[PDB]
Amino acid sequence: FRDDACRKEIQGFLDCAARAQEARKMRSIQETLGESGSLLPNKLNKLLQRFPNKPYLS
Amino acid sequence: NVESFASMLRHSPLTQMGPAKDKLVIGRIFHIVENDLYIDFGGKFHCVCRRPEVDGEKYQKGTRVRLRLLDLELTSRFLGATTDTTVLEANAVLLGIQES
Amino acid sequence: SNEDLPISMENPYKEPLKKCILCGKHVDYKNVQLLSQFVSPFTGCIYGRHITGLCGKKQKEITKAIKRAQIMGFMPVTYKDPAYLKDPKVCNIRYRE
Amino acid sequence: PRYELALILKAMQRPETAATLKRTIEALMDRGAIVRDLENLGERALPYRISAHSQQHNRGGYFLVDFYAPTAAVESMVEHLSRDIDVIRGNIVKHPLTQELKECEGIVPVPLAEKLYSTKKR
Amino acid sequence: AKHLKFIARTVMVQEGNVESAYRTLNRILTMDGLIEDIKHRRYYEKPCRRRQRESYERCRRIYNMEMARKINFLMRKNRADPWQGC
Amino acid sequence: TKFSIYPPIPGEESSLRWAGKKFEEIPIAHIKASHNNTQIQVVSASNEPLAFASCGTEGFRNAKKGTGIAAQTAGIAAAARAKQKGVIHIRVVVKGLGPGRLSAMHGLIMGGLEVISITDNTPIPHXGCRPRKARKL
RNA sequence: CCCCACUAUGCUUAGCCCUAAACCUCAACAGUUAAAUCAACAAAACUGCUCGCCAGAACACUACGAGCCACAGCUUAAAACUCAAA
Ligand code: FES
Ligand SMILES: [K+]
Ligand SMILES: [K+]
Ligand SMILES: [Mg+2]
Ligand SMILES: [Mg+2]
Ligand SMILES: [Mg+2]
Ligand SMILES: [Mg+2]
Ligand SMILES: [Mg+2]
Ligand SMILES: [Mg+2]
Ligand SMILES: [Mg+2]
Ligand SMILES: [Mg+2]
Repeated sequence: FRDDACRKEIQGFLDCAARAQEARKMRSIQETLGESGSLLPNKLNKLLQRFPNKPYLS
Repeated sequence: NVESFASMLRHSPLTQMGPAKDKLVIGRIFHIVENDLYIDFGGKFHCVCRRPEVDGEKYQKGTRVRLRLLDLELTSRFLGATTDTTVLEANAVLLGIQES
Repeated sequence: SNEDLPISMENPYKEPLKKCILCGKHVDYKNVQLLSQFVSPFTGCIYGRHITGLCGKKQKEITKAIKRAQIMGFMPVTYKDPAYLKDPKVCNIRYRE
Repeated sequence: PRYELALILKAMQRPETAATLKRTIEALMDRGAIVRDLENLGERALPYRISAHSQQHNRGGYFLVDFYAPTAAVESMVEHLSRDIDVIRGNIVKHPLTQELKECEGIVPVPLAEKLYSTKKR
Repeated sequence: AKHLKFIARTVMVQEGNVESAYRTLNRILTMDGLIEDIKHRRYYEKPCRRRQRESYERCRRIYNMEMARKINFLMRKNRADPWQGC
Repeated sequence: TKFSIYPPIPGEESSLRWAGKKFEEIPIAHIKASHNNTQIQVVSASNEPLAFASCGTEGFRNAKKGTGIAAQTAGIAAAARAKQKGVIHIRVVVKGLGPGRLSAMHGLIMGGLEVISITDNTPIPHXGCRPRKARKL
């Protein structure tokens, strides 16, 4: 457990943690807000509000 | 000698066209929203086509275009419904601009 | 009365009914090449009709023919005979991404 | 009726295979069968290893025997094939050409079922 | 046991990429239903319980496929409001 | 030539080689991934045992045997004994959906072995013995 | 309840036993979608005709009698006492 002999391995684990930290910081801005691909439930439910299923007669 | 409704219907272009699938028709752009082109082609409902990537600036209000029809009215009955759901618009593919 | 009134008749524009790829063809338990086109290459499992596109009558004939061919010594059970891996792919399924 | 004998024979030389086919066709005739044709499907590798008569087999000769016979001859022939040491596996099925395939008009579409629930408001 | 080996459920590794080969194998076993089959066989599912599960899974497929068909049918209507202000 | 995920069929003429050996000559690593343990045995193409290791033989006990890190340790132990006998390339045959299914294969790679193919042989009866009754939890 | 082991039992043969939330709790046959559409819920509302069955709750899948290869069984099946509800 002497850090002097494990510098390259400690550094790699540190750099990875920082890169995984920034990526975690961006995953929120992009995937949560942009709604890439399929719509989110909230947006998809607004679309169903406009064309409700009609199981009765009018 | 007043023409009856039955005679008008028999000789109307929409009746003479038969099925609308894969039929080439001429449309007219009457409304534009960003890149959404609203096109009337003589049917009950209009169709909404996206502005093509090539010569996009040539598609303006009043421009006459060529369409390939797919359906005059998009409707469908879904599980449990008593009537069909309709989006109140036709289905067509924008081919290009009509020119003389 | 009036010549322009509609007339009663059958839909002239009606499209012919669609047919499965095996409509009108004999399914034999000895034709292992044909039967192999409807089983999984990796597990030998028989594909359902939503994958094979066959109608109800032919999905049944294919199923019965495979089960017969397997136990009579014509067709393997746990995999698709490798000799038939380059036959026309008629089933709707993809295993590689 | 008309039957079809799917016969898988032990991988042997031509003389012993001819003696086995003759011995098998005569067993059918002795039971009142009218043999119509004999087809050779070729020697191949079995789809799986088959154990028959205290022996393991990986290859076999596939043969078909189309014949007519009384209904009581099938049971007696199945018992005969079980004792022939040169037969790996033999099955008798009703000839597939007797079953006439009915004509098919095509696929009739099935519409979504309607009126499965009353139209009252829920 | 009596079949040939290294044919069924076998995937070749490409360029030493063992992770992608394992994911391909797992995807094959899943699509063919072998994974769910193995799990359901760890304990005996009584016949009446299996019939109830199959009925539940079939009703779920019908509902999910109909909801998906309606979503794809209405997705074109998710465009911008053409009559904003009216 | 395009890559084929299907293995080469014995008897046919294939161009694939691994250290001059054909697919039928590569040793086999049998991995049994149970719910509470993982056992790894490396054998030659002629079925000669070359190395064996399990989570139990590597000092793990009770619930610790049924972990991924225990299976990875067993994979490294089996690869070490197999590499001494001249094994480089192996064909992996894994059976069972235990927690050491994928970890055991990582240990084999960490130990210096190269996996050229993966085969699942998890036993699936086609109708078989009745399994034990369900648990009340 | 969880873990392990093992038996009757699950299988075959020959006889019994005759029960189930044996319920899709929706009797068979014929017909209708119009009128008043309909307590509620459930799986829309009805017509003709026939057989079976039901009449507060509990006592009671009980007692007694009778029948049955059934002997701690099955089928048929009450009453008294009790309550103003169920
Ligand atoms: S549609 Fe005719 S047999 Fe399949
Ligand atoms: K009853
Ligand atoms: K029920
Ligand atoms: Mg016992
Ligand atoms: Mg049995
Ligand atoms: Mg029942
Ligand atoms: Mg009755
Ligand atoms: Mg009472
Ligand atoms: Mg009782
Ligand atoms: Mg009693
Ligand atoms: Mg009594």
